[PDB]
Amino acid sequence: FSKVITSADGKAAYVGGADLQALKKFVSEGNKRMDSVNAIVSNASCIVSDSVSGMVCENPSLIAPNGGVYTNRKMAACLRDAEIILRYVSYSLLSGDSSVLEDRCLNGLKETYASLGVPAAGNARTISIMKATVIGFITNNSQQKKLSTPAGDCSALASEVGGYFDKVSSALA
Amino acid sequence: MLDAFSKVITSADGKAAYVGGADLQALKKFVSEGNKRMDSVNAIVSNASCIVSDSVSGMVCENPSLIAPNGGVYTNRKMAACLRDAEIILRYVSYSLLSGDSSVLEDRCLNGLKETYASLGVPAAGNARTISIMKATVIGFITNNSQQKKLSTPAGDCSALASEVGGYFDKVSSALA
Amino acid sequence: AMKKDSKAPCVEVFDERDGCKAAGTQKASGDDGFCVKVSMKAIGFNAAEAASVTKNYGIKRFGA
Amino acid sequence: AMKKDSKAPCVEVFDERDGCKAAGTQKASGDDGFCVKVSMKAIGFNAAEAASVTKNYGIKRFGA
Ligand SMILES: *CCC1=C(C)C(=O)N/C1=C\c1[nH]c(/C=C2\N=C(C[C@H]3NC(=O)C([C@H](*)C)=C3C)C(C)=C2CCC(=O)O)c(CCC(=O)O)c1C
Ligand SMILES: *CCC1=C(C)C(=O)N/C1=C\c1[nH]c(/C=C2\N=C(C[C@H]3NC(=O)C([C@H](*)C)=C3C)C(C)=C2CCC(=O)O)c(CCC(=O)O)c1C
Ligand SMILES: *[C@@H](C)[C@H]1/C(=C/C2=NC(=C\c3[nH]c(C[C@H]4NC(=O)C(C=C)=C4C)c(C)c3CCC(=O)O)/C(CCC(=O)O)=C2C)NC(=O)[C@@H]1C
Ligand SMILES: *[C@@H](C)[C@H]1/C(=C/C2=NC(=C\c3[nH]c(C[C@H]4NC(=O)C(C=C)=C4C)c(C)c3CCC(=O)O)/C(CCC(=O)O)=C2C)NC(=O)[C@@H]1C
Ligand SMILES: *[C@@H](C)[C@H]1/C(=C/C2=NC(=C\c3[nH]c(C[C@H]4NC(=O)C(C=C)=C4C)c(C)c3CCC(=O)O)/C(CCC(=O)O)=C2C)NC(=O)[C@@H]1C
Ligand SMILES: *[C@@H](C)[C@H]1/C(=C/C2=NC(=C\c3[nH]c(C[C@H]4NC(=O)C(C=C)=C4C)c(C)c3CCC(=O)O)/C(CCC(=O)O)=C2C)NC(=O)[C@@H]1C
Ligand SMILES: *[C@H](C)[C@H]1/C(=C/C2=NC(=C\c3[nH]c(C[C@H]4NC(=O)C(C=C)=C4C)c(C)c3CCC(=O)O)/C(CCC(=O)O)=C2C)NC(=O)[C@@H]1C
Ligand SMILES: *[C@H](C)[C@H]1/C(=C/C2=NC(=C\c3[nH]c(C[C@H]4NC(=O)C(C=C)=C4C)c(C)c3CCC(=O)O)/C(CCC(=O)O)=C2C)NC(=O)[C@@H]1C
Repeated sequence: FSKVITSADGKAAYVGGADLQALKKFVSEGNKRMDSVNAIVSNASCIVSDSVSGMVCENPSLIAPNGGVYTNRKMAACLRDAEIILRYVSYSLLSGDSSVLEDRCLNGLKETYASLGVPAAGNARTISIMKATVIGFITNNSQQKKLSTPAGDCSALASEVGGYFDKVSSALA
Repeated sequence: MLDAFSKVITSADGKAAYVGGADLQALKKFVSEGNKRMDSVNAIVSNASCIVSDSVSGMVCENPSLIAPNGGVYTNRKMAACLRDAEIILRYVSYSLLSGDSSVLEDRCLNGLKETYASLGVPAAGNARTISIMKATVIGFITNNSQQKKLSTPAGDCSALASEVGGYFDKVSSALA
Repeated sequence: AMKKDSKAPCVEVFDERDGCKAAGTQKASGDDGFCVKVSMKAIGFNAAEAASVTKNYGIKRFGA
Repeated sequence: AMKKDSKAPCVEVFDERDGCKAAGTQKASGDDGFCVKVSMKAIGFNAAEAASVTKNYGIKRFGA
């Protein structure tokens, strides 16, 4: 899928059939891996909104004047960024590596946030809730909704996706 | 009644039409409680997915035979078709509330719908319960009786608009009974 | 008549009194922040949501 | 480099082993029911969701 990342229109690429069978032989736990990716993207809205909501409820000064997500414009920008990050993490889990996340999402991002005054403590908490939420889904610890997968253990993939979130946290700290 | 969007309903492609500014100010005079009515329509459409999914889920949890073999929403295809229909219905109700009448709902959504469902074996008891839950959910939003999400409106009374939208749901229920 | 084509009126309500404007989005006339948009679109099947309801219907949500 | 264009990989995962097929959706070779699609899309601002989070952030949801 690398050409999707670098193409000018980002038009969709599709892999199925034998190409997808082959791809599932280069990464670990290919079927659980696709269920894990599916769990992230299928729930992207609620993951993002629960995570940004929690960063605010733990620090409501963030929606007061001078606050990081004061006004709808800034709240919407923050929700957008949380989704962007989440999606780069989903693509890292699909591909089994973080090179695109680091190159296209993280490189220069802390500098951008420092220039804008986007608060690092708030970003840290949004990322830690997104991580906890995704790991919760992948390990059957989500309480309202469960995944439609065969029952089993996905702890290795939870550790792997946790590491991708940790790369975000580390870069933005 | 507000007729500005009539041409959207009848056009070949359904391309969007828009009204703002002084045109919209004048349009709102042709329906009661224009501002609260836009807020009510916004509450429906902004929450369309959760309204539909909570309503179909309740249908099923009260009558789980609906997802067993020979059931109305057995297989993902049937469940998806039912969630789609619930959204279609909710959207025609939202347009009824925007325009202050149910003529388009009756003509383009309800006229023929009972007979179609009879031909397909879509159970009436299940449709009745999805509709009554959607009605309750929408009324709950409009009357500050939603627990997980509150609206961002000025505080006040919207009981007349809740009664009006309840009537539009009742037309659906009556047509599909 | 119900035309069996899945097409339904999609109403969108805008309140941009906060002055936050997106490029390319002025489609009617006005500067008070309000707009109503209606289109007629085919409502699609959502396999992902159908899977979730089939799995999760027995869980009470939203304090219902 | 982060390009400041809001574009992110949009991944979509398909499992159509139940045999339900939608017209015109075959976009790659394959007959076992599985497909992954990836596109690069600008992630949009969502004013309605921003409004909701501003109002509702203090409501615990989803048994958290
Ligand atoms: C859109 C989701 C939502 C948010 C967000 C919110 O704040 N309220 C929301 C939904 C909502 N639901 C209802 C009412 C009902 N929902 C159900 C379905 C669930 N009940 C079950 O037994 C079940 C299976 C286990 C469900 C799934 C039902 C039955 C109702 C009651 C319908 C009735 O006849 O009155 C409301 C209305 C307010 C309320 O709490 O009742 C709302 C706002
Ligand atoms: C995507 C929505 C969702 C469904 C559906 C589901 O079943 N679970 C879901 C989300 C989810 N959230 C968490 C964990 C947390 N959520 C929050 C924010 C809320 N807590 C607040 O105090 C607050 C303001 C009042 C909220 C909004 C937080 C803080 C967490 C914990 C994060 C942590 O560091 O552990 C999960 C993970 C499992 C769990 O229930 O804890 C999930 C799946
Ligand atoms: C943690 C992720 C989950 C969990 C996931 C499991 N999935 C298992 C088997 C499995 N899943 C799929 C579908 C998947 N593969 C694809 O190619 C695509 C689409 C591109 C998807 C959505 C398949 C085909 C399989 C193999 C079994 C089958 O044919 O259905 C699984 C069993 C163990 C294993 O096969 O590795 C598990 C445990 N299960 C959980 O309880 C957590 C929440
Ligand atoms: C039940 C529906 C709600 C409730 C709604 C109220 N809205 C009130 C006033 C109001 N709302 C708007 C925005 C609306 N008008 C538009 O044209 C559009 C977009 C096209 C929108 C979204 C305006 C401009 C106003 C009037 C200014 C004001 O009073 O703030 C309102 C006050 C009573 C009234 O004006 O008739 C109410 C009660 N309030 C609730 O508590 C429930 C949940
Ligand atoms: C039957 C009505 C089902 C239903 C199926 C749908 N699939 C939709 C989009 C879609 N499905 C695939 C996977 C398929 N195409 C392939 O090339 C391969 C393997 C080689 C398979 C397994 C793809 C790639 C797509 C997207 C096509 C595109 O990118 O243009 C779909 C449309 C969703 C929409 O219109 O928004 C449907 C309705 N959906 C259901 O709910 C029932 C259970
Ligand atoms: C600033 C970044 C805001 C934000 C604004 C957005 N508005 C979006 C779409 C949109 N807004 C209107 C209303 C506007 N157009 C008019 O003609 C009039 C009155 C005459 C007004 C008040 C419309 C009609 C539209 C749709 C445009 C169309 O149908 O082509 C929008 C795009 C969302 C998307 O692309 O998916 C944005 C970002 N959004 C935010 O979160 C901050 C608070
Ligand atoms: C949410 C958890 C945060 C929060 C986020 C904000 N980001 C704001 C502006 C902004 N964000 C980016 C990075 C974004 N663009 C990309 O292209 C990619 C990856 C490919 C990402 C992750 C940029 C470049 C910008 C400015 C330019 C633009 O929006 O196009 C923002 C507005 C800040 C301001 O204007 O002062 C916010 C509020 N803010 C918070 O407080 C929490 C911690
Ligand atoms: C959900 C609460 C129900 C349920 C709904 C089902 N409807 C099914 C097929 C279907 N629905 C319609 C009406 C729909 N199409 C429109 O154009 C309009 C309004 C403009 C509406 C409201 C049609 C025409 C059809 C058949 C053709 C099609 O889908 O394009 C359906 C599949 C039935 C089957 O194949 O056996 C279901 C499951 N089913 C339930 O059990 C609950 C009560």
